Amino acid sequence: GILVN
Amino acid sequence: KSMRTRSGHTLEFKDDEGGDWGITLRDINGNVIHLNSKDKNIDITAPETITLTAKNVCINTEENVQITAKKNIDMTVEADINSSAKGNLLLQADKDVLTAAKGNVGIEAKSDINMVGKNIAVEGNSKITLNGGQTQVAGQQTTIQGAANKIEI
Amino acid sequence: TAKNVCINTEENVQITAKKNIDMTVEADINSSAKGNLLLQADKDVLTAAKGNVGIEAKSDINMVGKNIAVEGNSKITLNGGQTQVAGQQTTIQGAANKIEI
Amino acid sequence: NVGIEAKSDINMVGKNIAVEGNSKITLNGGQTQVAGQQTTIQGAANKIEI
Amino acid sequence: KSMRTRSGHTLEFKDDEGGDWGITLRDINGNVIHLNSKDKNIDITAPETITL
Amino acid sequence: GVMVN
Amino acid sequence: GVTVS
Repeated sequence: GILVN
Repeated sequence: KSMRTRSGHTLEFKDDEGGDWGITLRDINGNVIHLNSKDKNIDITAPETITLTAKNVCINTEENVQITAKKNIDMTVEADINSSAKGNLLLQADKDVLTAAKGNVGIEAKSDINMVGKNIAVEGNSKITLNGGQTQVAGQQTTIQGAANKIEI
Repeated sequence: TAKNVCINTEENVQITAKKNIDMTVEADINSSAKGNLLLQADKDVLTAAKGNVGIEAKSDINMVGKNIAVEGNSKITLNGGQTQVAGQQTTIQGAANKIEI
Repeated sequence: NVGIEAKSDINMVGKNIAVEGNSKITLNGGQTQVAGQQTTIQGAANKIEI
Repeated sequence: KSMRTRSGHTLEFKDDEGGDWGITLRDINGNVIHLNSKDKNIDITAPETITL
Repeated sequence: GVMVN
Repeated sequence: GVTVS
């Protein structure tokens, strides 16, 4: 759900 | 009953109470001051300019005050400008509404504050602070940036 | 009624009414002062423009209030430096996912 | 209430911008961006940084 | 052509078409109402206050 | 990078 | 103290 960095 | 000179200057009294009842002071070029008794009005007309120069100017009215122009309205002051109302205060324009201050800008409003627009841009230079009770941000694609890396939601 | 109207004074100008004050213009309205500029109302303050609304200040900007809400349609941008976000409950929600921090 | 409504854009430029909501602050609209150099989000005791 | 009073109250007409031309209503302290026929102006002046 | 609490 | 829901 997240793609941090 | 009248008094006239050879240039055309006039001071006239009209006694007909069934119409045209009042006092007139005028000249042929088009400057008029008319006191109307049938309607209880005062009219001042100048073809070019009307100037009111004094130390203080006071306008007192028990109803509306209307100012209308076909061009700009200017208000220049060497001190504060104050505007107070017991109802709403509308600032409406058809092109733009710009507010520039050489110091601070303070928007303090009890109860609610609302801002609606197509695009919102907030541009800081030193710090951007968002302090509140509960903070919530929405959006279909929210990105947190800064320095090297970033967080994508 | 004239072509131009000028009011020059060495001291204050006071306009008082028991009803509305209306200012209708075809070109522009300008208000310039060397000191403060206070816009006060005890019921409501409303602004509506068919264009961009600009706020400029060569100092800090403060917006004190309650239930501050911001609405957009295309983009919301927060640019600057040393950005900070505070609050007891801080939820960041996206499309079919969210984080509560 | 105070209403700032525009139909093209809204642009704010200042040295420091501070928002203090006594109860609630909400941000809505697609394509939200938060940027800068240091970004912090806090809470009871949580403190994350970028 | 004028009408004057022992304290200085004046109502005056000037017929000099090239030059000073108009109507004035004034007293000696500084209150003037002047209808300028040459320039098509109306000027109202008071040392202290004007009230509408 | 991302310094968590 | 962080969710990913």
